[PDB]
Amino acid sequence: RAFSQIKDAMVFAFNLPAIVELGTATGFDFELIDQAGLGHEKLTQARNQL
Amino acid sequence: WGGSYVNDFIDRGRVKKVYVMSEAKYRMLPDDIGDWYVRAADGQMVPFSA
Repeated sequence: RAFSQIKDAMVFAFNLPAIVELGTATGFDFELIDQAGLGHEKLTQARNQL
Repeated sequence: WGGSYVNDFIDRGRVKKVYVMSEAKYRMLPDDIGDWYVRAADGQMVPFSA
């Protein structure tokens, strides 16, 4: 919090997880694939859609 | 007459090869080896049969 109220500089703080090198939050990790042609941009449009 | 691959262009975001070689029609019988000449140091274009 104390670091919110700071100029253009996102400053987080957080406590590491039990087993540093291992599967974090219950969250998910997803990866969107270019699966063909479509350049960087198409995929950015692509990404921003979802 | 024996192809050669200069180096790597990029197709549609997938690094792929690049080769210089003779159009088929200028490499099919020994007598064609008479088409190629070769800049000497005097700029004079000289031909293999020489």
